[PDB]
Amino acid sequence: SKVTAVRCKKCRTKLALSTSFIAHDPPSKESSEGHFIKRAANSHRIIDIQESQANCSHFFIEPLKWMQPELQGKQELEGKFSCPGCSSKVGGYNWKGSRCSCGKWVIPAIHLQTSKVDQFPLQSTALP
Amino acid sequence: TLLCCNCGTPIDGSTGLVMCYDCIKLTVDITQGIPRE
Amino acid sequence: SGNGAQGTKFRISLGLPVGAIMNCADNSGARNLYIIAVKGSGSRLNRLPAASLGDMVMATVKKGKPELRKKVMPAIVVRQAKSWRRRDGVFLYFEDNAGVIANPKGEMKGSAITGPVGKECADLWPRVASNSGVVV
Amino acid sequence: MATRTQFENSNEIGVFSKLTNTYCLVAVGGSENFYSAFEAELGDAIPIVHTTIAGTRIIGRMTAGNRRGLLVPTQTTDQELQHLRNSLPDSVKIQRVEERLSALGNVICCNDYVALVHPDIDRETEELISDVLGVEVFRQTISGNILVGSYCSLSNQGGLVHPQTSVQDQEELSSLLQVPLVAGTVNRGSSVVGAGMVVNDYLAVTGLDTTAPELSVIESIFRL
Amino acid sequence: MKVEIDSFSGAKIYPGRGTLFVRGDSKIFRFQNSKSASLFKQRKNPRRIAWTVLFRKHHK
RNA sequence: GCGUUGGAUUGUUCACCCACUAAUAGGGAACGUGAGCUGGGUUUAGACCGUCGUGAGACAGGUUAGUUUUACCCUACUGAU
Ligand SMILES: [Zn+2]
Ligand SMILES: [Zn+2]
Ligand SMILES: [Zn+2]
Repeated sequence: SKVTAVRCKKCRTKLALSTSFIAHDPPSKESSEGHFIKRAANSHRIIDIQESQANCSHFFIEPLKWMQPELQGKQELEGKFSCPGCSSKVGGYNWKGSRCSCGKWVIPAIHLQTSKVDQFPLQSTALP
Repeated sequence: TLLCCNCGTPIDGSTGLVMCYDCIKLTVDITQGIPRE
Repeated sequence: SGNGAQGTKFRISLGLPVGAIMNCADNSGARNLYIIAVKGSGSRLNRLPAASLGDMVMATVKKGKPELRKKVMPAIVVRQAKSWRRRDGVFLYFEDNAGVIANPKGEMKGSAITGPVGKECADLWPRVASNSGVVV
Repeated sequence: MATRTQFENSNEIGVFSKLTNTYCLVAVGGSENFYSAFEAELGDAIPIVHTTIAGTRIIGRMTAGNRRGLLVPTQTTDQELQHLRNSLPDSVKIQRVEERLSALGNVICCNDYVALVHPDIDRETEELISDVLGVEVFRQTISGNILVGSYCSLSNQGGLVHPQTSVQDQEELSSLLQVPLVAGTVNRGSSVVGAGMVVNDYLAVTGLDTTAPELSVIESIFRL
Repeated sequence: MKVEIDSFSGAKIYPGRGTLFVRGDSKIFRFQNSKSASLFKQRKNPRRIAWTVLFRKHHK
């Protein structure tokens, strides 16, 4: 396949490129990975039995040269980020959670939404 | 000579229609609000 | 009242109460609409509710295209015959009461509104403005 | 380029705005996001004029203007025409039309060279259109829909029509407008495409709830 | 501010006086008072109604 | 404190749908209120049916017709000297 590029919606600015987006094997589904576990106040009690969704509603990327000044200035645990040419939020940063939309705990990495975010091929269109 | 506008790919007719057949199959419901038991 | 409506309308004189059979102005296949209720109408004892220009009503088709009748559907009153006052002083009235079948979001079901359409109806809905040739 | 916005909470941007190659008209409804969706992607080659004609905020359905002229209906007043004249470049001519069909943006679908006109327009009107706009007319319905200015958004580069357009009719529209078209939709499936979005030769504003396959086929054909 | 004319008789309609009537063939009529409006409703002809501007202009 | 609806069927209270709405809460005041109204129901006399009775007749069963009177007095209230 050919290379792609992911950009923002309501604003025309290029956010990131291809050679990213690890698939990371979304389903396992034994008893607890496909279930959105909400532990209660005591006794490791699990009330909410929510099946995980089928679609992958997040993009998983690498740290970026546009992400370097935000990571360098006033570093905290979890926050939010946006576009420099706009003010529409694209997600947040974390190194201890913010699992997926499918919901597995992964290595510390930056996520990207696909709500108010779209993707386009870097080459020309197919011209139907 | 159109495009689905939900998934994007299939060209559909000018008979009077909407997004693709799989898109109305999986996204659009008209059977909601009933108990199945 | 604000079911997909754009802004807030002034109080037009209440032209046609429930039970009024107005014409149908668009090419939906209907020919007349029997007003059964008005959306966003205040309740007073014995006061049966009335619809002005630009109001969204619930109505029923009484003639034409049997796919459409025997069901309750929203309509929008685009012409009335009761003379009402515009705030710039003019009193005006059309020669017939006429409405247009729409969905609850305000989007129409037809494709062209034959005849004129009041400004107070065309402004309050951006879909009635898109489908009307003559305005006032 | 591609831009989404809303006027107040509605996605019909072509109802509340009229964008062309020389100017751009908008209505007075607040929404600094709606104003910035023009003035953030616009240099000062085109002036963004705030106006209501006949007191109506539906200005994009009641004006039918070109790059070299503006047609306001018979219901507009003198003051809101003077406000147009004192804030617009003099290469255009703001001529007030007196004919019957008051929604000029609904009954007229014009770009800089050709003008598609609703059939029952008055015979005095199209010669006035060719006087003020320097543009020949074509009195043909897009597809039985006699409202040609709201079911067809048109620029010099490309065109766009509603998805009921027959393939035999897209040929006739392309041959008379000398411009390729596509049967597409806008704003999650609204077939009123000339009102759901507004276009320039370099800017296409769209409603906020439009999809990526909608914007792809808008920006594919309206740039060329 | 703009002054307008009665359509039947030819009287200068001042703002806030008279009625308007938008006919179903999308023609708009102005009436300065209920006499002129009712004479329009009774299908009368302003070229026959003697006190209008039309009678005085046709009879010179 | 302030509101608590518009209708289809039924004499109906009750019930039941339709629809709007912020909401269509429950009750009382001689089961509020007929010199305030109406008279659909019930509840006289006419008549028909069905069942019962030998019969005259019965039915809390069905059906249709069937006069609704007075304030000028005292108080109360509303206004006025
Ligand atoms: Zn942005
Ligand atoms: Zn996943
Ligand atoms: Zn599809």
